[PDB]
Amino acid sequence: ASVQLQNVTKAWGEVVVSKDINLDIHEGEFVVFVGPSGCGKSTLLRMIAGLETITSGDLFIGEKRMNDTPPAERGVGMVFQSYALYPHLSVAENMSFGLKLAGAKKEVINQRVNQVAEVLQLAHLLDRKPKALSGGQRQRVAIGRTLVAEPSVFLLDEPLSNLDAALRVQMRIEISRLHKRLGRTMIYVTHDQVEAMTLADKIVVLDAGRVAQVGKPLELYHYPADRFVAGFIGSPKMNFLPVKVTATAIDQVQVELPMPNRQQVWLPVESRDVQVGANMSLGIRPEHLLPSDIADVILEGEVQVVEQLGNETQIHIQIPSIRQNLVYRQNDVVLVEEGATFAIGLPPERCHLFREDGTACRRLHKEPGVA
Amino acid sequence: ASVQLQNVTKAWGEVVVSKDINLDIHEGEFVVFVGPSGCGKSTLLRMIAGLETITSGDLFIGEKRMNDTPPAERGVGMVFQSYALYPHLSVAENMSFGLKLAGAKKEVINQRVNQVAEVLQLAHLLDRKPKALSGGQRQRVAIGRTLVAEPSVFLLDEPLSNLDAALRVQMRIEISRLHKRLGRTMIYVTHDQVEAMTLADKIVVLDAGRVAQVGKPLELYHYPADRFVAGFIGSPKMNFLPVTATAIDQVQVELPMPNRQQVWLPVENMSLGIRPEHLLPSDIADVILEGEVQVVEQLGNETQIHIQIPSIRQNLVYRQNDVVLVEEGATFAIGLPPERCHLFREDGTACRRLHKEP
Amino acid sequence: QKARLFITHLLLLLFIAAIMFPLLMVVAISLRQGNFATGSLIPEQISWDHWKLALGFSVEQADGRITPPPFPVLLWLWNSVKVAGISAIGIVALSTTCAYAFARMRFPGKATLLKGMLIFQMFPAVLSLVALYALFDRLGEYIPFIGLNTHGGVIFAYLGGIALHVWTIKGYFETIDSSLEEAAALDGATPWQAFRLVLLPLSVPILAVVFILSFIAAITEVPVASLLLRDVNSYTLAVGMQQYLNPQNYLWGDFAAAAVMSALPITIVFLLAQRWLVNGLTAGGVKG
Amino acid sequence: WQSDALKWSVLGLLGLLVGYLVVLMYAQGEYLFAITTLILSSAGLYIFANRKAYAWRYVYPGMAGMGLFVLFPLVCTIAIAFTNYSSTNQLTFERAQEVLLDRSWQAGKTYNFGLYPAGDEWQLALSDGETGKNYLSDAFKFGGEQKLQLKETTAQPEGERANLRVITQNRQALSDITAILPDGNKVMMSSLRQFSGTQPLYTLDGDGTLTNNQSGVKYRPNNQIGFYQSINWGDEKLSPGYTVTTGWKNFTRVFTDEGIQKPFLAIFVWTVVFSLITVFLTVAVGMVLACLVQWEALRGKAVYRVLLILPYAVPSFISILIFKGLFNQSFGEINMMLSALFGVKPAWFSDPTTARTMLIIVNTWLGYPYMMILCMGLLKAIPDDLYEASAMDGAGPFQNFFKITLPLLIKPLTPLMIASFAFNFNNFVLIQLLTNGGPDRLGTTTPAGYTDLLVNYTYRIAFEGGGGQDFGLAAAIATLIFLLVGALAI
Amino acid sequence: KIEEGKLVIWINGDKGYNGLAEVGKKFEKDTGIKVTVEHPDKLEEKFPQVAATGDGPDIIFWAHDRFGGYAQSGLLAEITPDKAFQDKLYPFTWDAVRYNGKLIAYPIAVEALSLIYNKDLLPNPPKTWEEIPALDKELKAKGKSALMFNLQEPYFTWPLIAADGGYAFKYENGKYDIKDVGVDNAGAKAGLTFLVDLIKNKHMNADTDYSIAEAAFNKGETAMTINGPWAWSNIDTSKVNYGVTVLPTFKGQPSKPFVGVLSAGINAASPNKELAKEFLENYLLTDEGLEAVNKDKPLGAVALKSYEEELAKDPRIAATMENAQKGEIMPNIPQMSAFWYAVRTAVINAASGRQTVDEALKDAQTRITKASAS
Ligand SMILES: CCCCCC/C=C/CCCCCCCCCC(=O)O[C@H](COC(=O)CCCCCCCCCCCCCCC)COP(=O)(O)OC[C@@H](O)CO
Ligand SMILES: Nc1ncnc2c1ncn2[C@@H]1O[C@H](COP(=O)(O)OP(=O)(O)O)[C@@H](O)[C@H]1O
Ligand SMILES: Nc1ncnc2c1ncn2[C@@H]1O[C@H](COP(=O)(O)OP(=O)(O)O)[C@@H](O)[C@H]1O
Ligand SMILES: OC[C@H]1O[C@H](O[C@H]2[C@H](O)[C@@H](O)[C@@H](O)O[C@@H]2CO)[C@H](O)[C@@H](O)[C@@H]1O
Ligand code: VO4
Ligand code: VO4
Ligand SMILES: [Mg+2]
Ligand SMILES: [Mg+2]
Repeated sequence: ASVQLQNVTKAWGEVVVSKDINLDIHEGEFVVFVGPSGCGKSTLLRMIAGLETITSGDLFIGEKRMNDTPPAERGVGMVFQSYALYPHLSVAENMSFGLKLAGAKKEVINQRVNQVAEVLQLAHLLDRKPKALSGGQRQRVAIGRTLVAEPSVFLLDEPLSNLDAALRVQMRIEISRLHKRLGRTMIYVTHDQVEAMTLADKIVVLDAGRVAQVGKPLELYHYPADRFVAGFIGSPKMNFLPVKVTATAIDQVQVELPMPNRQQVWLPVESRDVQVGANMSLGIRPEHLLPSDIADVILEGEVQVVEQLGNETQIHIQIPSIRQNLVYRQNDVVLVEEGATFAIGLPPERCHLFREDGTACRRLHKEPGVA
Repeated sequence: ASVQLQNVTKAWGEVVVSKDINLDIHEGEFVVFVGPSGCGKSTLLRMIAGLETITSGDLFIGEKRMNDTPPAERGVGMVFQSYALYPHLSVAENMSFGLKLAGAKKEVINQRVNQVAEVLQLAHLLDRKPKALSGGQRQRVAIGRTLVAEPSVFLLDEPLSNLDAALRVQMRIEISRLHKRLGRTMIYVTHDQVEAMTLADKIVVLDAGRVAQVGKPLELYHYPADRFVAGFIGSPKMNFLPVTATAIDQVQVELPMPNRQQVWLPVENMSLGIRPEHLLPSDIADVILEGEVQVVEQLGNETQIHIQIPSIRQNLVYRQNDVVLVEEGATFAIGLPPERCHLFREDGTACRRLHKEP
Repeated sequence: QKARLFITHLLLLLFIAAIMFPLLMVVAISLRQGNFATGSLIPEQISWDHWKLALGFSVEQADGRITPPPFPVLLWLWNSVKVAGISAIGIVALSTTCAYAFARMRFPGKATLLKGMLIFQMFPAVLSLVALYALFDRLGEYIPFIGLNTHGGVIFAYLGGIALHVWTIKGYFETIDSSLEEAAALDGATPWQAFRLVLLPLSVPILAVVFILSFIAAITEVPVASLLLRDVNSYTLAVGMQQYLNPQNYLWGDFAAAAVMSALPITIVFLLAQRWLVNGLTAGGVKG
Repeated sequence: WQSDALKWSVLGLLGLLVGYLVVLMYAQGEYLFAITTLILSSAGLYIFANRKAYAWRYVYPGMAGMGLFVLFPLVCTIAIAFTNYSSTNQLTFERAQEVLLDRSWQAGKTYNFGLYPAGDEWQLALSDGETGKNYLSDAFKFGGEQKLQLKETTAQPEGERANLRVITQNRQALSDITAILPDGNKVMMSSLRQFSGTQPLYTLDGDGTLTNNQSGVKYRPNNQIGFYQSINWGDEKLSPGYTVTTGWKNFTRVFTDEGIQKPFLAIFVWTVVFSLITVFLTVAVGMVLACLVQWEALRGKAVYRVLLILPYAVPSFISILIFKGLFNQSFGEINMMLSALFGVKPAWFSDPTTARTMLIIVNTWLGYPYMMILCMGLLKAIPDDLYEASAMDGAGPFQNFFKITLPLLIKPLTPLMIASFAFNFNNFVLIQLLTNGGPDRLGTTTPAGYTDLLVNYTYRIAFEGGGGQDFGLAAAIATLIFLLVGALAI
Repeated sequence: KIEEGKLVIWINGDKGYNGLAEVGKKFEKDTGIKVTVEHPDKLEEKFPQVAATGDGPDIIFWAHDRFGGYAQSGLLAEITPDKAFQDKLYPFTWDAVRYNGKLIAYPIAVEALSLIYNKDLLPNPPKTWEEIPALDKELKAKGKSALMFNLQEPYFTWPLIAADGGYAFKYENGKYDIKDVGVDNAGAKAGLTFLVDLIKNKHMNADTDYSIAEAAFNKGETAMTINGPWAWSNIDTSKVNYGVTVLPTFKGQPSKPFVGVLSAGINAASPNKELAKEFLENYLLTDEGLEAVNKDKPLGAVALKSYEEELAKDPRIAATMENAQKGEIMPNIPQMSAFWYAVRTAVINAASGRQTVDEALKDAQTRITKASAS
């Protein structure tokens, strides 16, 4: 079903953990919730499920106001963050519990429990009680319980957090295959940036009770609305450099680099509400920084940290007149020493620019992938 | 303190869950355990803790046997996988619990509690009970509790699993900062590959109870010992192909694809292994490999492309930097580098790569 | 250090011996010839007569004549098991359902009613028997099954003593993580289904406690049962053994045998309940 | 699946029994029972009717039982406290009047009688002992009130003297015959063997006054004290008395009387202290034992567990008296043992403090298994991983208990500990059986002792003390100490 | 409403209720009236409550002292036996069953404390209390002792305290003087002084109770004891060669033990008064009737002159009767409640040494006199 939240507010006394949240999740839409730890991702899910009350505002599921409806009558299933498995019942019994409450046949139950358990690699653990399982196994049971139930609305609170990287990819596809088979609404919380990009039709970013930005995966990566979103999507984080406006054209802004040489550069970015002389913040991603060989803007400094990841190498560079280190990603293993001199190119069309209040000057460079 | 295990075996009645494992961890060493879900990482960690019994074998912490020793006398702390927080005590009281036991000092306690809570960004949550906290917030309290106690050996069980990407980065750094300042042994269980590579002095790969390999982060990446280690280290998974003539210092095999090409490999029914990151663009390399695109994943920083090769049932994953405009059902060709290839035997063991990596 | 087990084993043994001593004097009284409240731990003159008559045997005496058992002590005991058994099952069932609503549901005056229950039960039961007799006398002519001189009436009379058991079960219910029943409700479980299929199997230790505490209460209870029961063959053991007590002297030997006998069903039930007194029932369910 | 119509059929069928019993209770003298059963049933049918009263479905069965068997007895006790209900005033007015109207006196002569069959009819003979004269009636028929003329005779009746069985069978009809002597004396049946001039001592006028037929003294109901009193009132008062309302008289009798207040505070302090120490010691011992006996390292725990609860398995009455024996100063094994090992014989009954110690020892013995059984169950609510965490924080067995086990138990224990305080506050039976309040508090006008609780000293005034059993006084003091223990729980 | 045409009887469970049922079976054979005998626990407490509402048994059997209370409550019918029937029983028992100068129950049996002695240790029992101290000294040489009885309860110690002029309330001529208590006078003081001196000279112990005394006699440790007829069967099992005799005299005057008269009251609400009267007078209170109950469980000394004379052939029963007639009838007045505690306290205070005999009895009188007045 469709799930729509209008002016939803949640308060624990004077502490307001959800403020004026407005969301419109249409039927069959896969929506990923991301945000900093303790921003209110579960609180939202719990209000949707009916496990937490709403202070003010309205919630609609299938165009019916659900504020005062008991959890059982919501058509909502949830994969709890704490798993919340029935510790007195086995894996099989946990996954078959919802069907036993209905007048479901034993063979009907067994057919669709074994099927779901075999895709989660739980076929050998069917008789086990939750105490006799690992943390990643308990989590697969929690998912398996909700998968069997096949609700109108799927809620998954960080459902892969405790799995190995290889199994995490195997589960991602099986979840994605389900959504394409059933065409049902799925609201999915994750901290894994890869999950979010691969699974979502639409991503919601939260920041301490508020929705920061809603958009397509690439739409948030390429075009963040503000400084917060820009630093949250994509990991490693975006580099930020304090710059000064020197000149404006309608479709570009010229900024001065904080270095003693005060190098000037034009960026394809809106000049709307941008005054000459004002202090902006320049954003560039570690992936986007170029090798110095051929580059018009050169940033040189002293290497502070080298992280060897195998497939790539991350270099952290201390550049004078900027307090924060610059992070850069080279493909393959590149032999660099700590303390060595390193230079990187800075591409103008791939730069983001943010005002003093934090809002982004809309990037006007048409980046491939965004329709 | 140093920690070493000798022929350690663990069983639940009859079923072996840790088979004859040997580990030597020196003092001031940062060791990380990795392995598939339910392989025995926590079990291993818990046996070191003393919370689980050891069936057969020897455990030494600081040059003295610890098998018979109770957990409280081992000089060890632990960040639990499931947090295991004290529900009747606040965040401040949860963190200042170990210090309150081993000679309580009013000033030292509050001083060390405030500083550890500051770096875990828990300062505004000191008066809260665990029930009034988020999952990630409880995880950080679990971490704080062990960091405040400052034991001889740190045991951390997936201590970042429920934290956002940006906070995970910040936590990694503070764990390393603490590791270099104290110079104490740390055993760290994680599923995050980036954490594994950047923290560890030594990585241990576990496989259904037994140790598959032990070596340097970059050593396990470039030179795995067997098929399993190669498939587990580095995500996305290394691609595998079911591959006639052998020389003194190199081995040649034939591709199963309809054209039947022959290529020499600088190594010692085989299985050829190639990583998605090591595959080259079409026009560059000599060994072209063509097929149909199945899945395209746009990750922002890069594009990952699944390619179905004729006569090869298993798909081929390719990684390329930046945003690439490719759609399903379209043709795609990739280069196959000979020197970057791995080779695996019928039983599973790897033929040692002789090509030296930087 | 396993000197802690030895010192505990030693201190328990000394504690057991100390607390057993008074009870061993009762056993001594039950096996002593004649009726004497005092004497040696091992009676100088041992007699089986008191246990013979309690177990239903006839006793031949010094002059030759045979004394038949004056009282059906074993039937009395069986009457005690029945009354205490059903009574306990009833108190468990009534206090558990009540606690569930107090621990999981919300309704106006929830906090007032719970504290009212604790207060009104802590009233001195001094003139209560006057009121109780008047109630069951009136009740008897409409529902004879639960009137005067019936086991039903006695059982019915105890079902009012639940206040504390409600508090005890409510307290235990509150230790169990709510997300288990939340998960259940999301699986489509009614509040009853969540109660029966999730909460109760995890609450099984405290249900045994309440059953035990009620079974003891009913076995040892005298005033109310004595007030309601008239027929000798319907007497519980506690009521029946009052016949051994007279204004000037007690038949100690027979009273003691009755006392030791009444402790037996307590022991049996206590042993059987242990299967429900288990650790770590909620283990592996909730991360935290 | 059970039908939806089946619910309204059952609720209709149960709603039928109500009314079938309610109007049936209304048919005879009940009313109070008919109104109380209506509100209780109507609440039950309403609660199960609409689904908005769902939560009350769980509470109703339990609250109904409690109201019936705890609250109702509570109201009556309080109700009785406003009346003079006692041994002296136990009957209702109607019963007291009924008793007085059955009272009789021998006004005339006393004749032994015999019954003699005359064909199908009967003959009644009387024998006058003090004159040696015999009288005999004509042939008569049994049935209803009738008067028989007796004639003096020398002859024997022709019939054979009837059995006691025949006299007994025909006793009703025989008790309605008024035999009339030749001299004009009326005589009726007084026993199964005699006819005499027995007559009612009092006759009811109608307005409410009873006049005595023997003395000529007139009596009227005095509802201020609850007796028939001579008449404007006279000195003489008739028993039995009847129950009557007295208002605050019973409550003020506790406040007005100096002398019953002299030892009040000193006893009150001891009651609180005795109760506090009992609860503390029973909780302490019980919790520790429960902890030790669930400890899996302890290999014999199953046997210990059973032996530890045996003081609660045996009825306490015999145990308390056995202790009374064991604690005897000159005899009894405890002081015989203490004289052998050490060199002392504590005055367990003579000395106030040592007596108080004895009382607390026996009470802890009586009360520890209760708390232990509670803890045995309550301990199972604590997860094992909390102790795994404490092991990783460097905790031992003692540290575990005080920092985790105790604080996680005190909260559920709190309501039980408050209850155990109120119960031991009123622990009448223990003190009576063991000490009788002994030793004696010297100079106490109304008998008070050192180990006396407030309940013990109080019910000595009400039930003993020489004024019969005053239930009205005991009910009023029961209400007062309830308001006192209610004010204590603050 | 008590049912007409049958008799319900309540009697305590240590009386011969099976014997009483057989007397009732004879009654039924001659009358057609079924007689049911019951022995419920705490019948003395149950009766007041059930009878108040016009229920309960037609006939209640209990000790006379409780019947004064029942009668005042208006629960007992006033009985009317003739002069000829009253001749059959001992005249002093009729005094026991009188409320406000009117008979309210039929006396059945008599109960009083007697002196019990071991024949093997003591062939000739002493006639005086003053003889004991000297006698204990020659028994102490053989390890034994003279006298051991229950010192804790005033019922057992009263006979000696009452000998020289101690009394509960002055029984003038039917009416008990509530304002005339005699636990303070010289007669009471000398009785308790002699008891204290026996403890002072280690002939007795201050904290000797019923259990300790009964065990000492049955094991043959003490030469004599003071106890009632309920204690005889214990001694029979012990096979101690024992005699029951008159209590020792004090200062020339006999011990005055309290007398308990088992009595039968008729419920004031019973519709079977005349049936009960016939059963009690002509069926129970005959040689044959009492023999039936006595054979079941011994009654001790009966009130019936004719059957008592046959029972008195047993020297123990004769001794019971003698001590009863030289003793004091238990007062059937509510004011006795205060007496029991105040007197019990007085002796404990005097024996343990908390108070002297003088002040201990003075305070005891003060406590009764001011409680009987209020
Ligand atoms: C006045 C008190 C009278 C008590 C006398 C009772 C008579 C019995 C004699 C026994 C004497 C005690 C001997 C103690 C020796 C320790 C035995 C031991 O070493 O065994 C310990 C048993 O615990 C434990 O009760 C540890 C023992 C608890 C110690 C507490 C003692 C202080 C008692 C007073 C405080 C009571 C609290 C107040 C209540 C209102 C094992 O603990 P752990 O392995 O850490 O727990 C892990 C798991 O079992 C928990 O699920
Ligand atoms: N019971 C509570 N009382 C007060 N604050 C709470 C309570 N439960 C959660 N919170 C706070 O609300 C915020 C949101 O919680 P949650 O939704 O769990 O965060 P997350 O975004 O990690 O899911 C957190 O900062 C948490 O501290
Ligand atoms: N009580 C038990 N009985 C049998 N097997 C168990 C029990 N507890 C855990 N296991 C199994 O042991 C394996 C390893 O456990 P664990 O160390 O928790 O895995 P992980 O490597 O994910 O930490 C898992 O496959 C789990 O199913
Ligand atoms: O506290 C001493 C006390 O313990 C027991 O009383 C229990 C009772 O048995 C329970 O049913 C409940 O009412 O709690 C009481 C304690 O609060 C003993 O039965 C009793 O003898 C003793 O005095
Ligand atoms: O403990 V594990 O199953 O999450 O790796
Ligand atoms: O703190 V949260 O983002 O639920 O892991
Ligand atoms: Mg969350
Ligand atoms: Mg694990």
